[PDB]
Amino acid sequence: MIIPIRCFSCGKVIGDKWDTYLTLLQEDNTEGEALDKLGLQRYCCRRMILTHVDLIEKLLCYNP
Amino acid sequence: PSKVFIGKIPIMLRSTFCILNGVSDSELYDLNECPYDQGGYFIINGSE
Repeated sequence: MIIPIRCFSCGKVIGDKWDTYLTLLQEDNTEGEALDKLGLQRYCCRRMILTHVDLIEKLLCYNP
Repeated sequence: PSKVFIGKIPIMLRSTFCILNGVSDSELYDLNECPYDQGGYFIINGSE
């Protein structure tokens, strides 16, 4: 459910860096490589936005 | 004839004669279901 915020290995904040991420791999014709434009030189955490599942859009639609 | 009732038969979720079958994803949620369920099971006495 939603980006982890703070990568698992370092501290590099990733809560901020997704509302902007998704607006490239599906909205700018840049590669998975494009995240490099977000200051992701380390492995590391950058496999954080990448290996992530958006499990809330598909959970939020159960309205009580 | 007579159309009389003869006991009850437990249905298997997501079948040709189930309550869902041809229901679109967007409408499975409304019912508190999960578009990933693939049926296969019975819910007799409340448990799969």
